[PDB]
Amino acid sequence: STEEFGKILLKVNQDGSRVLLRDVAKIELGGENYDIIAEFNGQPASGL
Amino acid sequence: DLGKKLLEAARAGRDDEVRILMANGADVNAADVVGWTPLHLAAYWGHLEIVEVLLKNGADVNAYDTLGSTPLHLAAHFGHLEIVEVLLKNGADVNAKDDNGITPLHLAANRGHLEIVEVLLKYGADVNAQDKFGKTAFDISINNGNEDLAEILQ
Repeated sequence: STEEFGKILLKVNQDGSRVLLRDVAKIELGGENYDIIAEFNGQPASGL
Repeated sequence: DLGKKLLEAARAGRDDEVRILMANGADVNAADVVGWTPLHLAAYWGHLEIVEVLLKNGADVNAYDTLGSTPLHLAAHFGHLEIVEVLLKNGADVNAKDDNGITPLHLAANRGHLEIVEVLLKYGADVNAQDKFGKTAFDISINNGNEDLAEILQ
């Protein structure tokens, strides 16, 4: 889950506070590659 | 080998066979290799109808395995709301700490079972309760980034 990746502990500061991955990055499910996008009769679509 | 058949029946969810083995007088606190009673297995796999039958024939509700985990730990961890109530109503230790200092609230908070967390708190579940790492059920909610859970524990 994105929630599990978000709370990955990058480091703990000297004052006790801790830097999670969600503090330095946005966590979402997204394509391996965003180059390829298809439309069927001008309507958002995928295909094989 | 009668209390051993009860363990297998309790896990399988065979409501009838448990009552049949109970009539013949099988050990209700018959523990397996890892120290799980029939009540443990029923709580984990979520056989509420069996949990009621076991507790009615005096199944040790505060029975703990070889790592100090009780049926309430399992019930609260795997989101078995009905079983958590039935356990607590039959005098289950809500502040029960395992070998790691983890309580049913810690497990309920971790998996984000918001309903069960409220039921534990209702029966006097210690919110300030820490584990071996000095982490409360609220420290879990902030790290998990749970909005709904964090508001309940403050």
